[PDB]
Amino acid sequence: CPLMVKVLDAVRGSPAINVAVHVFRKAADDTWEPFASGKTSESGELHGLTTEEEFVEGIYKVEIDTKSYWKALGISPFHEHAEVVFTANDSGPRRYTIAALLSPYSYSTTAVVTN
Amino acid sequence: CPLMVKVLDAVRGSPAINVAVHVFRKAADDTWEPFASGKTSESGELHGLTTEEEFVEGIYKVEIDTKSYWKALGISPFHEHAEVVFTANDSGPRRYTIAALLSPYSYSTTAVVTN
Amino acid sequence: CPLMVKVLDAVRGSPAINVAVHVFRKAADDTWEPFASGKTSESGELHGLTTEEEFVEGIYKVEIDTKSYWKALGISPFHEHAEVVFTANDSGPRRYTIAALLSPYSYSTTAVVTN
Amino acid sequence: CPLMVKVLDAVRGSPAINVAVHVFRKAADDTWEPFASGKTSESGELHGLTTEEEFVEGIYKVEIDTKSYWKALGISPFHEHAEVVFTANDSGPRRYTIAALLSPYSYSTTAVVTN
Ligand SMILES: O=C(O)c1cc(-c2ccc(F)cc2F)ccc1O
Ligand SMILES: O=C(O)c1cc(-c2ccc(F)cc2F)ccc1O
Ligand SMILES: [Ca+2]
Ligand SMILES: [Ca+2]
Ligand SMILES: [Ca+2]
Ligand SMILES: [Ca+2]
Repeated sequence: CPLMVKVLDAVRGSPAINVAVHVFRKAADDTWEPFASGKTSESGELHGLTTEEEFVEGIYKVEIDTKSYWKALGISPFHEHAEVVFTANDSGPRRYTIAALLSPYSYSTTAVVTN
Repeated sequence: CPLMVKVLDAVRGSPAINVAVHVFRKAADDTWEPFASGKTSESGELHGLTTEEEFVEGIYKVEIDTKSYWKALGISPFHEHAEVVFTANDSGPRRYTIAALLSPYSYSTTAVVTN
Repeated sequence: CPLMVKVLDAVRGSPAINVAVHVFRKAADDTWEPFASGKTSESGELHGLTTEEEFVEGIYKVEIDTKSYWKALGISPFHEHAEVVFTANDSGPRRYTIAALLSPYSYSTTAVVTN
Repeated sequence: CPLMVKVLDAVRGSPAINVAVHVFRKAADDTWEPFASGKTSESGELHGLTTEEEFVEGIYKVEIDTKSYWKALGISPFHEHAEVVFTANDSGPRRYTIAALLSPYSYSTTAVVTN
């Protein structure tokens, strides 16, 4: 699968499980159309978001519902969500992993692009 | 100064200078109203975005134009921008520092909220 | 395997491959004795460092040779290495993943502890 | 002030106050000589560690006592400390800011080097 998401919890030192993730693609009219979504597994990973045929070049937005994650744990969060926006460009075979590390008042995200 | 933004460059180990920052506020009709904008200084800091009177309760979006930053350095970056979304002043006025650390394929953001 | 290391490159958006990793355990005389070592694979992962029988409770040090990594890429690094020091404590079945995200002037590390 | 340290708490979104910081310098006999130490202030900043005259070229180690910080907050953290090791002033005197962002199972560190 060409697009995978991984979410970690920096407070409990664990995968962030059951985190809702929504993927949008930028449309011609510059609005965000829903493209794919899911929830992270017990490993904190979300697989099977899309397929190679559907994942074309374009501008994508990945919204991670961090606020619901923290509220389910009884921990007070700062952000409404974590939003990752990027251009996917074919430059040879590419697989994208979007990884996020979450704290109540901070998040880090990084992209791992492999052949 | 109720809202301040600080941006660092993890590649060169320096302040990220002249980074454009745009602040939006969610309006009654659920759209993003432009609220304030500016550029980081030579210290990587952006002061004077707003005032105590203007910075009311609401949902705010801080969009840091990381892509233009890297491209001005001749680097093709992964993200379009770094976007921080949060509810402000829900329990009275606070002072918010939004700090961002930038790499071409990664960023971290953190919030410092003081009374 | 009870202890795994994963290293990512925030500049190129990729696994950090062929990164030397050394594990030390704190000895009775408070000196660091060599315990295990290896190099990250093409996925940026180092498996097979130790076994369940050998990985007892104690204070461990994980040294990641970030400086050699950056020098092999022709990129100017700040740190001599990335060093992660922690106490491993049996509290039920535990597997430890030490993950590191590298930039020339910054690194992040996090621990993922799972059952 | 050639060497400054700043520490933030990613859980509470605040400066990490009263964090002990110890600086060592690698000696001729390849041991770590104690060089300077202090505690972060109410702003999370530690100033006045050393002087321009005392901060000569060398390999330095900044050990941030994160464990005592979390334990004073009643939290059992993963790391013993956060340790930053770097060669300083190799091409003349520089000003170094060592910034650290803390979570119970994670930390990030970054260096800001200015002339
Ligand atoms: O920016 C982040 O979200 C991040 C992600 C990782 C990470 C990435 C991929 C993976 F398979 C495991 C990880 F811990 C490791 C460190 C890190 O800061
Ligand atoms: O998440 C981030 O954006 C981040 C921020 C800092 C940091 C905090 C305070 C400061 F004055 C400068 C900084 F880089 C240090 C590390 C880091 O990952
Ligand atoms: Ca193209
Ligand atoms: Ca209110
Ligand atoms: Ca025990
Ligand atoms: Ca010299």
